[PDB]
Amino acid sequence: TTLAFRFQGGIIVAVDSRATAGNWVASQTVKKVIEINPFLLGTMAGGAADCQFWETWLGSQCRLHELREKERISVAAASKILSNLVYQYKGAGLSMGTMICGYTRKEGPTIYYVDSDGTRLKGDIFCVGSGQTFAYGVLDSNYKWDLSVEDALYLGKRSILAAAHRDAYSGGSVNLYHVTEDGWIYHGNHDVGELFWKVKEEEGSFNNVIG
Amino acid sequence: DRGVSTFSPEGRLFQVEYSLEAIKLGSTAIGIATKEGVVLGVEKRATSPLLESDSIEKIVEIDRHIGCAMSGLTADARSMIEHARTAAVTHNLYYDEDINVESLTQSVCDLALRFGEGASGEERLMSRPFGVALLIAGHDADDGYQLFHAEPSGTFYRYNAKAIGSGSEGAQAELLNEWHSSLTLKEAELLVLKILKQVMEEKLDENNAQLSCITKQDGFKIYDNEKTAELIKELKEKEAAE
Amino acid sequence: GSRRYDSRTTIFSPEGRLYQVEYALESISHAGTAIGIMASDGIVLAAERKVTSTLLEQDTSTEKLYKLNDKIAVAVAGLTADAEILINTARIHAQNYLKTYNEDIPVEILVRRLSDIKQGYTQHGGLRPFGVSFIYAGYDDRYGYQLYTSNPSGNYTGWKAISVGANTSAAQTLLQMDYKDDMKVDDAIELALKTLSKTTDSSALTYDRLEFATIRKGANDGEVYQKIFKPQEIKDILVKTGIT
Amino acid sequence: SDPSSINGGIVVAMTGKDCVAIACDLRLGSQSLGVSNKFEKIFHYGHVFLGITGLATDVTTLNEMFRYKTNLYKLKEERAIEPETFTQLVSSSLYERRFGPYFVGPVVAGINSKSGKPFIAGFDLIGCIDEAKDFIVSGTASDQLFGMCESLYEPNLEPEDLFETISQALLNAADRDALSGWGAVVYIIKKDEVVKRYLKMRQD
Amino acid sequence: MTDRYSFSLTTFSPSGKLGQIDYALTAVKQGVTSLGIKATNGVVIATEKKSSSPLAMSETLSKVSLLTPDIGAVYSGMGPDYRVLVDKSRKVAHTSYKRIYGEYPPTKLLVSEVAKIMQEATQSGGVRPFGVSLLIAGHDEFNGFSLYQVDPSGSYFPWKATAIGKGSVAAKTFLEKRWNDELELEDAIHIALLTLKESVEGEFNGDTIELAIIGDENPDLLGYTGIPTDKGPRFRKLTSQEINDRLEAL
Amino acid sequence: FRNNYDGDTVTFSPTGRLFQVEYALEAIKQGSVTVGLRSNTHAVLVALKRNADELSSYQKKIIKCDEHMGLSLAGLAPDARVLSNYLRQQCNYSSLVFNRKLAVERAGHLLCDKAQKNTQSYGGRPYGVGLLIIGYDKSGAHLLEFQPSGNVTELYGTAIGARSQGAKTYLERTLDTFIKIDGNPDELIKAGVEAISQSLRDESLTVDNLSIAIVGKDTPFTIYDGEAVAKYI
Amino acid sequence: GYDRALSIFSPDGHIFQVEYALEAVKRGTCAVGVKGKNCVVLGCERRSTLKLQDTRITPSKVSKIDSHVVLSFSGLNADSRILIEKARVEAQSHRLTLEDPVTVEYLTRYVAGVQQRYTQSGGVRPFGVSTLIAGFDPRDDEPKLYQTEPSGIYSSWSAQTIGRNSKTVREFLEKNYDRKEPPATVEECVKLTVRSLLEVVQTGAKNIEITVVKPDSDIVALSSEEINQYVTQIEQEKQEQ
Amino acid sequence: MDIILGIRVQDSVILASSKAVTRGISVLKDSDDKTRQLSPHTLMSFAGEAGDTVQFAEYIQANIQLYSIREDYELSPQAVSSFVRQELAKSIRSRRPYQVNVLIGGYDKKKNKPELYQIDYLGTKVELPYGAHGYSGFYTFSLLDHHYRPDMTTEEGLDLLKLCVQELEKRMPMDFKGVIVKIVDKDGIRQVDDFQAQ
Ligand SMILES: *C(=O)[C@H]1NC[C@@](C)(O)[C@](O)([C@H](CC2CCCCC2)NC(=O)[C@H](Cc2ccc(OC)cc2)NC(=O)[C@H](CCO)NC(=O)CN2CCOCC2)O[C@@H]1C
Ligand SMILES: [Mg+2]
Ligand SMILES: [Mg+2]
Ligand SMILES: [Mg+2]
Repeated sequence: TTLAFRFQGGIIVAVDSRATAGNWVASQTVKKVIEINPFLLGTMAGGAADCQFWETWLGSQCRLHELREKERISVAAASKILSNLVYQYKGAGLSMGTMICGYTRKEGPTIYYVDSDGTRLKGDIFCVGSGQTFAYGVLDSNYKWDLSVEDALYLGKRSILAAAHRDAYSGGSVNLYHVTEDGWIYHGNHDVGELFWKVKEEEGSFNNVIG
Repeated sequence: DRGVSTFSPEGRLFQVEYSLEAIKLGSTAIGIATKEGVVLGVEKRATSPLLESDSIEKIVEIDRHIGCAMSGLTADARSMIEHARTAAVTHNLYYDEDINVESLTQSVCDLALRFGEGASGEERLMSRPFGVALLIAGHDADDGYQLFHAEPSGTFYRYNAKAIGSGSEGAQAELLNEWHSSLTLKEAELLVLKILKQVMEEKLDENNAQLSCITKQDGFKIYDNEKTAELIKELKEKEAAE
Repeated sequence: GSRRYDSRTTIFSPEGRLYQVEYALESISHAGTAIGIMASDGIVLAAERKVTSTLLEQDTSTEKLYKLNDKIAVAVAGLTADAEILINTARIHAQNYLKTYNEDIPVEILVRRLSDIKQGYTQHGGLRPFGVSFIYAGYDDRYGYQLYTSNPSGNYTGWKAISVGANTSAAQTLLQMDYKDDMKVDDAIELALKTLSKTTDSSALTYDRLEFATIRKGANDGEVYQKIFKPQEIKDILVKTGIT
Repeated sequence: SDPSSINGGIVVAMTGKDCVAIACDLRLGSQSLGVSNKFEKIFHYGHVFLGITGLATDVTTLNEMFRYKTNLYKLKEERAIEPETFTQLVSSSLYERRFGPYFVGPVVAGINSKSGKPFIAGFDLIGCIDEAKDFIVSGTASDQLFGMCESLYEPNLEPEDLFETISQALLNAADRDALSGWGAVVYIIKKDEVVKRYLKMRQD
Repeated sequence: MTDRYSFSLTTFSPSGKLGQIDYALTAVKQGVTSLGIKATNGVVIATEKKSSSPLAMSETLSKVSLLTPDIGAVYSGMGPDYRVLVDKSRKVAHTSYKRIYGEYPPTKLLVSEVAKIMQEATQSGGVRPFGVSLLIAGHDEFNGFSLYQVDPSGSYFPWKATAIGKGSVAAKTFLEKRWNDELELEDAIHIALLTLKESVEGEFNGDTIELAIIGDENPDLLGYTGIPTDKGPRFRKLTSQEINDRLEAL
Repeated sequence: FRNNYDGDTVTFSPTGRLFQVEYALEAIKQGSVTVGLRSNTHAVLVALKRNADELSSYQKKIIKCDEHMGLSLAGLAPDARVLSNYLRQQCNYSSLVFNRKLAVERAGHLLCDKAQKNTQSYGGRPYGVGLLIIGYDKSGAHLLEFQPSGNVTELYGTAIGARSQGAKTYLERTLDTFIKIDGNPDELIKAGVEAISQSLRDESLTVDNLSIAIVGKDTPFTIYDGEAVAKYI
Repeated sequence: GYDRALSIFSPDGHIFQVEYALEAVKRGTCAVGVKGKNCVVLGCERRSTLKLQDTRITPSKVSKIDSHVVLSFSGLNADSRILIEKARVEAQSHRLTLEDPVTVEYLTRYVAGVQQRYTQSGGVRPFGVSTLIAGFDPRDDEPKLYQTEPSGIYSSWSAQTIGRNSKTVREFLEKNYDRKEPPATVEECVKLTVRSLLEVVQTGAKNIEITVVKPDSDIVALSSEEINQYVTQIEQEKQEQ
Repeated sequence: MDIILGIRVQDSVILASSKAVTRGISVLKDSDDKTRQLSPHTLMSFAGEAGDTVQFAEYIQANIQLYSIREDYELSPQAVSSFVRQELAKSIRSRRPYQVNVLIGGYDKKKNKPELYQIDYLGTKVELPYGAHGYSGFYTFSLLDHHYRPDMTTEEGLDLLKLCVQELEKRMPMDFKGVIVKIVDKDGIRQVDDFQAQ
């Protein structure tokens, strides 16, 4: 379960930390965000290897663009390298759903959904993975453009927790990122183990569980 | 004529020797290695005053911890730099680490002898040697701060300091005396500027001469024209003192 | 090895000229003269047959005037065999353009591609250039009547009237003398013959030593016609212009 | 599935006294959905006519291809390709894609300019020539066309009589096939002039 | 190993000549005389069977060759060059025509195809031009009878009548006198035997002369009967016997 | 004479010589001196390294090819890189496929056949370097001398480069002494240093100048440079 | 097959084929480019050895690479077509993958890289062509002018000229172009270009074309009369003295 | 499938194209423009397989933009359609075909007449007064068969679409999130920005 949304205060990026092999839980302590450069984030959902290998390879290709053109790569052009790569492997069975989230002066704050089908879309709000629908549910019914950084961080966290709870194939912990003019800032790892009870008390929600 | 990969009676590759001659006609480049960093300086040498001088890029970044200066047929350097950058990034992709300055140099020198007309070995499709020498400079955890000279022969020496281009045999004799093991970065800066001034046709200012360095902390930084201008003014006042 | 026997057909002189191009131009200067003249209402192609006999069948004979399209023709000056190789790839480019776009090829486009092919034999491959110069007479609905010229160097230019092959200096002076922009096709035919008549290295200009083509837009249709004149029709037009 | 039954359409050709006719429907469909009522299936290269039924993309591509080939033919030979020769070109062209064929059922029709002899032929999709004197049929209602032609047709019909016979064959066959009709055109072909006629037929 | 001769061996000289093409014409000039005559209802091509040794069977060496049932070729110059050109000519008549249009190519086009191969040997890497000139005589439904000349350059021209080789200059002069546009095929076989008597030094009979005609269809030379449209080949080489009968009326 | 028959390696001279190969051989004599010698238990490489300036490094002359094999160079270093790289692969192919340490003898035959192909085909050039190969395989200590003509020779000791004849005359003399330095590595190296110092003239061998390698019974091919070699000066 | 090394080093360290390629450029008809404060101007001379041409269809000397970048050249005309086509394809390729038109430096750097490759590839001779490449970067108002030569070397110029008698007109520009105040107008920028050509062209109405490139893909070639005006004003500047 | 409509009137061609992009169970975007400008007077709308759709569109675009600079001239709508048909007809017999259907609406400045081409992924091309791709055609063709006239103004053309989109909003099972509407005429291409309630 991964999401990225755009608002007054830049971009919010939030991801779960669960790796599965069917109904086996492989890990609860996984990074699903690649920090490409101080102003570019990539999110990972789908085949674990496929995401990791090719988003690491994107990292290299972006660095090669800085050396060549003496200029930070655009989000548009970064998303389109991954997009064009993936498109060459179409039919072969690659599996990745990814958001390229970053700030350039030229573009402003920008999000690209790119998936292994070849689909490349600009937008303000994406949720990607088996948990996407659970996340959309909470996010779409609380989103405004005019949220505070603090409230937008919370909504992002609260929208991953939501999907961590219902979707059997999501959970572990929430990783939070904020993307501004000054780049990305990491807003920490939140173990669903302790987050759920702190939120249920404080928010008075999750009334369906006995606690 | 005769083969492009032919031996002279003195046991030397003609095309490689003739190549080193092209490199003597090139603009000067100097390197000085210290325990506080490595400094690269070049003579820009614009052919006309209408030529916008800071479009002359004869010092390039290879990675954050490696930069190189050139001298000779500078156009031949483009594909060498492309190979240096691709190699440094591709090393980073396969091992999650920075390529060693020495290993980077060894990869560039591996292009040098890939010339011929179908020479029985691999598939060296490149008509002639490169007409350009490189001063590759960098830092790594293993061997500290490093300066390397990469010739079109495929050999590459490590130097404490080295000049290439038109002024080199004059400049080299000067570095021989001036260099010691406990130079500061600041000293080596003044020293490069000083030796360029001596061996350049034109009077040395901040338009026809470019400085750069590589430090562990800050990586590889080309000095902008204002910073170099202040170091030329500093040099003149130290020379006018005694 | 082989290096000993390599002419090196694609190199520069110390002066910056291309040996093999220059010498090919020399080859073309000894070939029968070909003339293009563009009028307001059509284009004339005329050319002189270098060497003839009483016994050379003139009816089944085409050495200088070839149809590339239904809207484009060339006059040749140089090696006939080298010309047929290029004419044949030019005819194919024209059909590949018609198949792709369902429109007839614009004249400059075809001319550029043929000039591009020659240019290749000038920079890579180690083979001799084609000893061939073309006059292209064509119509399209963008520029109307167009007269181009191409040579072994791969270079092309457009013209109101032009000559290639033998005695071009002499021919170009005589056209520059009597050409006017308001000219009519029937005027152009007459100009084309007068010019050949005075640059010929032969006694008289007779019908059997001539090929002739006109690209007109017959006023009773609204479409472009190509006429490659038959022996009897060159013989007619020769008596009318007073050369008998 | 069956590339021969996606778009639908028919062609027939008939010989008469010093004349041939070739007719086709105008339907271009995508299964049940009719899409175009203007899609003509009968092309000409000089005085030689070619009808093509089947997958519509291939109909378009073969017409472009035989235009290309007959054009270069005329430039080199300095004359118009004759029916007999064009037949062989179609045959060899189809056989050349034996293991990836064009899903078509082509039909040649025209008069030999030298002999005056009316000529027709049809071909399977890999270029097996069928050269009957009487008539040639092709498309989704071939069966129907076979029974109309076999019953209606007699030899040595004058052009105006032939026109009735090929028109009644095509019409009455298309009105028994879901994938044919939506209009039709008939070419009557003689040594000198050629008359094209659009027919009035059921629009269902 | 490997053909490392990827560059032209025929290049323009400062005078604008192609050295190798001129030298090939010189080799064609040393060749034995061969000629061609076009009548109203046929064509005749003829040459001398210059036997290298009297022990050699001159019959086993076809200077005159069938290319298609209605086309024939003969040559002056280097016989090995001719032999491989006939081989390539017969096979290009099939691959570039008969396997596509299901009929034999017309004379001008087959000639066009021969010319092309000879041009490529003028320009392709690592080859010399062919050291022959060809005289090709043929018939096709739409162009009637024709006669073409093909040179080492690849150039070709159509002739009413011509000769190539040793005594071409004089053979051409003699054909100009005797040619008219009303000649019957027999009249032209007679003129060909006259013109070829001036070229031959020693014996002149059916066993030293090779002569073939393009004329009427020969149903008796077809091999099968029952298809009316097929009337047999127009090309016919004359027998040793047939030449001698026409020599006694010389 | 010589001017018309030295264009390329595909041309014999009228006396039956290959000049391009002899010219390549010449590049070796211009190279810095290196020595090899062996007992029954160990095999040594002593090489004199050569510096361009006092500001430059003394270029590395000894390359490791496997745990049990390596070689010193003299001539074009880039050619010793290509030939050592090919040896590394063959030592590697022997290990991976047959689980077998490549024999020094067979390493010799393989270098010979690689150098030879360049001497019989147009466009190529001979390798412009000489190599001394030391190994300890299943048949004990070995030393080889490689020549770009493709000639390889198993020896007790030898030397190649400039003034190499001094070290070679000394080994020719010391033969019965050093051959019997079994189970004593420090004494075989000393007799190696005392050999190479017979071919000096310019300078005395210093700390960052000398380069030594050893292989034997229970000693993996290991290269000693600098401070490490201070106890042999 | 053909991989013969045609560009090789001679004993004095010179590549004669690259040297001789420059000689073909000297022989080329002159071309000049001067960049103003807000514009760049390309001016190219037309020969007069053969005049009875069609000026509607004869290929003009300034080529559009994209809608915001142009390329004038001196040297072999046929060679220049191969560089232009390659540059025009890299323009579209760059838009497709970067979603942004080329910078003028990038397009120059590419053309320079192609010329370089043809100086150390078997079977090919260097391009007999130098280029001026001028235009404006996307959403940028700072004017750009760059030069490539057969060797493959490139660099930017306040103003520059290439081809026959470039020596003379470079001298002119070197004492008529102030870097402190570049031609502030489009008009006075076109004036300095025509002036610089009139040192070499020798009375040329129909022997001088001008093309003016402004920001945001605004490129226009001047007609005879428009240039013919600038000639008439410049010859009254001399005579009034 | 997605919605791809075109209708040619007196002096213009109008393309209308659904704004929905839907992977599986989630509508990912509700503002998608399923059209590329090929030349100043030629527009191409497209629907089909996830990746191929835009990859094909942007490839055609680049080729037409290249042709434009090289010849400094705009290809006829007929020429662009014939180029595009041929590209698809190759793709259909390649290892992995482009599964993309297109409408091309263009104004021919030489003929002074609008033109609408419908071309499926096989390379089937036809000129139509009105066209559609996917399930949409099952409703719109019989609708336009009734209400269409060849002499209609651009304004009438737009009412004729508003009638097609309402019918589709009524009877089709998919939420396609309304359409983006573009007009191609003598003056080039402009987007009707107020179709949300026109
Ligand atoms: C939110 O929606 C999350 N839902 C959880 C999860 C696990 O489904 C996943 O899509 C996650 C993506 C992350 C995982 C951590 C690394 C970064 C990517 N995917 C997996 O954890 C992945 C599941 C998966 C397997 C196979 C396929 O099709 C091939 C798709 C998804 N797990 C793995 O790949 C396991 C890793 C641990 O064993 N390995 C394999 O499946 C090995 N086989 C892979 C296929 O090829 C054969 C070998 O996270 C989203 C965001
Ligand atoms: Mg769960
Ligand atoms: Mg029906
Ligand atoms: Mg119905």
